[PDB]
Amino acid sequence: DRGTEKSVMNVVRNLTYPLKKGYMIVKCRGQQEITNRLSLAEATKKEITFF
Amino acid sequence: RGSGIVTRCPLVLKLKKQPCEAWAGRISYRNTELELQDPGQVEKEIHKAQNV
Repeated sequence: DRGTEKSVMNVVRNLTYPLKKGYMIVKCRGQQEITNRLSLAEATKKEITFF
Repeated sequence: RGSGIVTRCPLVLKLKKQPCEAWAGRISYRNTELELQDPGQVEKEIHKAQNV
C-alpha cells in the first residue's frame, strides 16, 4: 500500500537481486477463502482479476 | 535556523539526482537505517539523530 511497499516492488521488477530463475508473486488466499475451502476455479478467477 | 542550532556530530550529506519519486533516509551510528519517505521529515529527524 505505502511508498515503502511500492519501492520494494520497483527494486524487484528491475531484477537488482541475483536470482537467474527470478521473481514471482502469488496471492496467499484470504481468511474467508480458508474458512470454507472454496473451489480452485474461483481462486483462479479471483487471482487473475485482482492483478 | 532555530535559536542558534548547529552541528553536534559530523554530518554526511549524500546527493544524487534520479527520475524516481522523492525519497530520503538516514543512518544512525548504531548500524540502524531509517526510511524517511518524502524529505519534509528530514530537518527535524537529523537534529533528533544528533541529540541521541
